[PDB]
Amino acid sequence: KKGFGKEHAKWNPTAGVAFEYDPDNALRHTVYPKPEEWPKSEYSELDEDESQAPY
Amino acid sequence: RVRGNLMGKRVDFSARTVITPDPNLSIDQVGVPRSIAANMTFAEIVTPF
Amino acid sequence: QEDSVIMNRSAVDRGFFRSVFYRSYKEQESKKGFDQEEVFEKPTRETCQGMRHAIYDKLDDDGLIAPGVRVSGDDVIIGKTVTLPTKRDCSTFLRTSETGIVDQVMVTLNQEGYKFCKIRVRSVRIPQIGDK
Amino acid sequence: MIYICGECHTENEIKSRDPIRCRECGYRIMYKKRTKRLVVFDAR
Amino acid sequence: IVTVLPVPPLSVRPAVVMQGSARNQDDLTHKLADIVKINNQLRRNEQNGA
Amino acid sequence: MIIPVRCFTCGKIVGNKWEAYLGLLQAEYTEGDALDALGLKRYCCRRMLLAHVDLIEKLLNYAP
Amino acid sequence: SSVLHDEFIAHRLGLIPLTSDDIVDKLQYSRDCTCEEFCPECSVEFTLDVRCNED
Amino acid sequence: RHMCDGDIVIFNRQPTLHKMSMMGHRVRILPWSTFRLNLSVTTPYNADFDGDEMNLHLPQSLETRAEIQELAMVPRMIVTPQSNRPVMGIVQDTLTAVR
Amino acid sequence: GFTGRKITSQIFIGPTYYQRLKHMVDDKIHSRARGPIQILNRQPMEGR
Amino acid sequence: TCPNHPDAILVEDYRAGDMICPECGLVVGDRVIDVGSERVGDSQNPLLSDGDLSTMIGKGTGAASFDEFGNSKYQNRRTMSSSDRAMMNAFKEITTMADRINLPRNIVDRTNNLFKQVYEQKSLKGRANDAIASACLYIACRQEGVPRTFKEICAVSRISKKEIGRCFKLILKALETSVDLITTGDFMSRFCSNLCLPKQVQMAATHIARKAVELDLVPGRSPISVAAAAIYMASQASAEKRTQKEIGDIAGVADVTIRQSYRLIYPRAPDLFPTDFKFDTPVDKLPQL
RNA sequence: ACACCCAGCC
Ligand SMILES: [Zn+2]
Ligand SMILES: [Zn+2]
Ligand SMILES: [Zn+2]
Ligand SMILES: [Zn+2]
Repeated sequence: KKGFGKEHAKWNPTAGVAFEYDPDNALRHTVYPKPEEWPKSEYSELDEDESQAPY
Repeated sequence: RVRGNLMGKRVDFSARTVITPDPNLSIDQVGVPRSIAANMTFAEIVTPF
Repeated sequence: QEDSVIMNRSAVDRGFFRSVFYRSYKEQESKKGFDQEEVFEKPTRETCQGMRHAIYDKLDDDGLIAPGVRVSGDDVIIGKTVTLPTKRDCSTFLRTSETGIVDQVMVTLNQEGYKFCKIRVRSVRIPQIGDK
Repeated sequence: MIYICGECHTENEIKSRDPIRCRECGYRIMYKKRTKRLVVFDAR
Repeated sequence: IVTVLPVPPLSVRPAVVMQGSARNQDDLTHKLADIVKINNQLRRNEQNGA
Repeated sequence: MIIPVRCFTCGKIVGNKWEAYLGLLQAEYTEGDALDALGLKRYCCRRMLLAHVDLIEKLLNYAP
Repeated sequence: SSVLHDEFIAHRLGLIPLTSDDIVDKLQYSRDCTCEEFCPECSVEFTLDVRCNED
Repeated sequence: RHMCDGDIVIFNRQPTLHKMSMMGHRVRILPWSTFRLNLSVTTPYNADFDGDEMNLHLPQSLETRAEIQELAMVPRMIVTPQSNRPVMGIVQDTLTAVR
Repeated sequence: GFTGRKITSQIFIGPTYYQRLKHMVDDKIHSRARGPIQILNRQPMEGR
Repeated sequence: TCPNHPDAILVEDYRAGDMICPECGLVVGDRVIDVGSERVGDSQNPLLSDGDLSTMIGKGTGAASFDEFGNSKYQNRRTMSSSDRAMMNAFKEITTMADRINLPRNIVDRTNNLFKQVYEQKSLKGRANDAIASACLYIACRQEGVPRTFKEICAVSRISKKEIGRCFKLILKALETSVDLITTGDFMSRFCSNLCLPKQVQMAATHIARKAVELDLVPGRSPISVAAAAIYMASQASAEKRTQKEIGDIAGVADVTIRQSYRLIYPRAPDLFPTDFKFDTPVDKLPQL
């Protein structure tokens, strides 16, 4: 038949939708207790010294 | 007989099943499955209104 | 909250923790009585006496349901009748609220040499709200 | 009524009076043949 | 002093019905059977002077 | 009993990768490199194909 | 006659992705189609027929 | 009639230790095959969701329904007389998140 | 998932071996309204 | 018994526990009283003639149970009839007899049925109950299509072939029934298996005995003797060999019986074997006694 | 029936 993923996962066409926004916490939507410990996102725009963008 | 079938006895209109959380209900509400509701009955007296 | 799990419905749809449940119903023909005789046969309302609301139609000519037939609550899978000293029905019944499909039906001779029948009903259990 | 012997997969046409036995070999276990009725599965 | 023994009705000592033809009796029915047997035995022994 | 057709988590197809994975392992590849060569990057698919037991092979030993 | 019961085979068949590049737009949902059960305008027919007789 | 939304039901867990372990609830019909509870009422019932099962008694006549409504519904049993304190309260995720 | 906003607290997530137990709800749900009654007491039967 | 439909049978809604008229749906009667199981005596043996409603007295537990000198003041004074005790003795002896030759329980049940029928019909009061039991076992074995030779039932009984045969004849007369005639076929699976012979020899012996009986080669010979001769002269045709002593002692036949059955069956040797059988030994190499 | 196990939740 024809169907979409709301009915069953068999009709899911994707194999993992990787969605990201604000790779550096300029918005501080997530608060790192220890920012130095976290790996940089592949879309990050910071040098090694910096851990996250200024608020 | 006394303790087993007089002071406490099996009753009709009773259901049993597992409980699961639901924070979207009020404290005075209980979620009930469709089958349990469709099985047991409540007798309403017919009136003109 | 309070020892409960949120499960990924898509994972369940993809086979996550989905299982089967095989239940076997056994029945035994008997001739121990001097006159009353059990027999595996399809019972009929015109002949037998003690039937119920369930439907005696999925059975075969030998009184045993065939494999691959869906069954539901209050379905008959073994047509066994005792000869009344005309006859009375004592037939195996599916347990309340248990669907499934008959997987295998084996007929043989048991230790006593009587005719012995075992039906394996298979029911697929997908995880639901409330499964531990 | 078609039965299948457990030992040798041979079809047996057995009426509901003959004691259970396989004509070819003699094994005492039979399995009912899958019904010709069409059962639908939904692949969900 | 029990001089006449009350016999319970069938409701107190019902006879269950099993698979097939069965007449399985309650324990009280068996006890009544023993009571009646021994009572008859004693009555006959007293009658014929044992 | 058999390799799942799809990864439970994301839905990537991994039912076609079990035989290739076994062949790679027979080619003296370590498990990590074998998984990498098959394109399984997310650790969910790596879980799916690394932790699977091929029980159907043993089920096929019995006569039908 | 496989070692896997019928529902298992059906489940693994349902999860097989099928090419749906351009025909998915021209194919109507089975619920909205006027046919009785299924028809070429709202479904695609598949047939599997395998028998193992080699060692 | 089949019981529908708003029907009063006594809802019980065993062991029935104290008075608040049989309180009245309003039925709401929901899809799957489990009874559902607000998280606040888990404390008086001494119930968790690790497989606990609970009994549901449906009063039959209007008099019994009326008294269950007017004597033993959950809102009327917030404060126990055992120790003059609220038997129910905020718990678990809600309490951590309101802190 | 609902809004797409980053969750403020970072979540501890990873593979863990879970196992499903035989205590499934469909083998436990039970109800009655004037069913069969036993012999001696004329009361409801015992058991689902 | 619906007042509106007095001719329509009532359906039993066990889930709802009601007697329902299927025409108008009117629930006639009262709540169903489900006879069954939710205190109850032993299942009474249906073969017993009487009710046998009685109970035992257990072992003593304290001083009050005992008497002045080392004995209990209450004892197991059973109230069984002579008849019930004599027929229970007979059922117990039948079971012991049947387990000696590994008969299945269904044959034991059939034997109990026949014994009860004979013992109620009351025409053989003069014959030992053990002889009636043996004859009943023979009849039950013969009725199930798995007959045992008279000498086989004799071997597991204190009762002779003379006495069991007479009681068999008299039981058949009393019950006014009949039994199928034994064919040299039924006595084959056992007489062979016990002698340890292959399955191709099973088929060879069965076919050859059936063919020999069919074309009336052997006049009036007992089926046991023909069967044994078939086993003898099909055994030498295969690698596995069996001498006279083994077959005679396992089938009950004497050496002179098997020898003259062999000399009668020998001349039609090649035409009597099955076509598709491995001649491990040539047909002309069979030794003539 | 009855009996005996096992098991679930406190
Ligand atoms: Zn066979
Ligand atoms: Zn994945
Ligand atoms: Zn269509
Ligand atoms: Zn009517």
